[PDB]
Amino acid sequence: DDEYTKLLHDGIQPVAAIDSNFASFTYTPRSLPEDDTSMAILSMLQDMNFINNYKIDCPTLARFCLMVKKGYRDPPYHNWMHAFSVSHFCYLLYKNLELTNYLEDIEIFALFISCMCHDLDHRGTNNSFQVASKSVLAALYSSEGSVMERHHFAQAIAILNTHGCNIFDHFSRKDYQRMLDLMRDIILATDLAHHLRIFKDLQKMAEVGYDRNNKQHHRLLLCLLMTSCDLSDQTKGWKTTRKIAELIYKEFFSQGDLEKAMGNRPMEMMDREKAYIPELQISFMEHIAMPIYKLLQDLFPKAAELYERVASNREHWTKVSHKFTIRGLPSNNSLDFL
Ligand SMILES: CC(C)Cn1c(=O)n(C)c(=O)c2nc[nH]c21
Ligand SMILES: [Mg+2]
Ligand SMILES: [Zn+2]
Repeated sequence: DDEYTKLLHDGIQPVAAIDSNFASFTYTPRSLPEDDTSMAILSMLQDMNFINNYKIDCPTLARFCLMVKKGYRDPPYHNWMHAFSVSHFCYLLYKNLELTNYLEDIEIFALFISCMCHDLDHRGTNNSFQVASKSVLAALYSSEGSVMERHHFAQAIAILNTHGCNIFDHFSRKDYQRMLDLMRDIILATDLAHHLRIFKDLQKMAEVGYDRNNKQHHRLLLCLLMTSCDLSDQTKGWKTTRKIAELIYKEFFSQGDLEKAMGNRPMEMMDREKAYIPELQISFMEHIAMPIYKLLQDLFPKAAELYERVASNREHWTKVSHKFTIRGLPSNNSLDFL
């Protein structure tokens, strides 16, 4: 409540005061201290003109931002700093790519709020684990698929439906229904099985050319953009790539350990006794990340540097892999580890 009081009564800090490089593809939002991130979200919403444009109520918006923040747990990767960094990449796409030539204002606003909300209440395990472990979330949503994503979305809606937090409640019935439908489509798009299912449709869009009058093209493009935000850690420097891999694998291997403990054999990527990080990272980059940024470049020539960073981070894993083989003796001069 004291954070609220300051967020409401102090004023929204100019977005340029956050960092000289804040609106650049090269800025690493993970550099921002966590206690500074809710005010940075208000600064970005202001700079995108959404607060004025949609006449969002200030007290309601401050409550909503804090509630969203408080709705993340602290697994190594799927925490509020990941949501905050995804949301920042949305802001980057807006500042560096002329989205307004492709998407409706309301679409762009929904993509940004969906980025804030898209992993709410994640417990550091994936859809497969929900099913295998017979979790309450699979009881609710296993028949439809995308279990966690449905739960993120439901969590977002629960926040809006909390007294004092409905940032859309003055909207017309038509616009409110549109915003919530968009949030559903965008947050369900973050299931990488969904991205893989629509991949051919994305390629076909890129090849024939984006048609702004085509409602299906809008929908495909929001999916690609949301994916591109959710994987944007791979578009920074090598120090970020390396640190994100440490967090992702800590989280995956915790899951693998639970799976072992219930008698299931984990995916190789989830088993700490089998996973070979360089090879796993290179596969993720070649098979998932680079094709996404290449499609982004195809649609938006000014996105080319993102695809180039991902390709360079990929080359970097090949360059360091040799270090994963123990040459000589360990530092302690001991083979006790054997
Ligand atoms: C978090 C996970 C579902 C997807 N994912 C990811 O987003 N990044 C950035 C990776 O490097 C990665 N490696 C495997 N999965 C990965
Ligand atoms: Mg997710
Ligand atoms: Zn995410």
